[PDB]
Amino acid sequence: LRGLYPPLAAYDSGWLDTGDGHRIYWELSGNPNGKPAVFIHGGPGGGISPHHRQLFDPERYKVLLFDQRGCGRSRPHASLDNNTTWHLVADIERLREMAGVEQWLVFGGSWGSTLALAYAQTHPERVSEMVLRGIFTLRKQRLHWYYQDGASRFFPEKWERVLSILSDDERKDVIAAYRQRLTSADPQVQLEAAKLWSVWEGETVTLLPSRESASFGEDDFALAFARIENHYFTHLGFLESDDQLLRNVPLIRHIPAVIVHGRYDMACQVQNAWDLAKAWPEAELHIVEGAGHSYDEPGILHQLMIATDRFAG
Ligand SMILES: CC(C)(C)c1nnc(C(=O)[C@@H]2CCCN2)o1
Repeated sequence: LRGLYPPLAAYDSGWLDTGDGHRIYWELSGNPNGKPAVFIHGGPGGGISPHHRQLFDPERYKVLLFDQRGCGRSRPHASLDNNTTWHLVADIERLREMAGVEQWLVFGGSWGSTLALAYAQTHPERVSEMVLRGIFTLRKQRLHWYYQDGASRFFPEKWERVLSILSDDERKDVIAAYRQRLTSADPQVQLEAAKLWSVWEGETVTLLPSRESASFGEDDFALAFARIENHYFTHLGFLESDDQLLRNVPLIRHIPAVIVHGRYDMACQVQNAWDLAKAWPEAELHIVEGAGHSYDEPGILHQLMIATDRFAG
């Protein structure tokens, strides 16, 4: 099984002012003359990791990685002002012009696959190839599955913790209930709910229990993670219709793509990947047996490495 390339530092980085109150952190890794690619992290509000650099051949790729508005090293931290899907799409174009890229490979998993699709369908001309993982298209059925009733049935003991702070009425609409707390004037109220929300996800993204999950409970990370995620879900991803990302697939069918999805992905059902593949025959679908959601699930990582390697010749 293929693994990550060796660790390496970015060769350049900085903050880009968007003009509307945001300074987004970005970095360039790999070969300044290599094949251009952009990495889109998940969440939303998840942030990039130095390990995301090791997903592309150091000798053949010129990788641009960045923290989306309000998370990671992008300022202001945990900000929900001017933080929507369409602003992020604009941010990607801004970063592309900065790095002087005319066209690049879009690598995105989870919410990153959601933004990757939104971006690609808005600027088809700027996308050379796509590598998608753990497909998430933001349909009501998807949000209901992970945050109302669905995954809850596979992790009943964990789901009870999420509901522990809600009254009987609030439990009717968990997303809405958490929205109130996450937007409370009381920082303590925000943090208590941010932690519960983030740990739920942290403990359900891998087939087997991981020690990595504990980091989802870290105060600063959790605060921005939960606030931003809940904000996007409260607004239905700022899409004009439930299946926007699926009905606009015709706009990108000519683009070479690889879809990798874990069979037992509990955050995003494999049905999403199947639905996408059905509308996108050209794409190559890889359903990884025995794997969960996370990009570093052995079998999922293996397919990701092979995909980027092949697209780089
Ligand atoms: C693996 C990665 C860090 C990209 C990740 N983990 N979870 C996500 C998400 O985008 C999930 C999907 C529903 C809500 N948050 O993305």
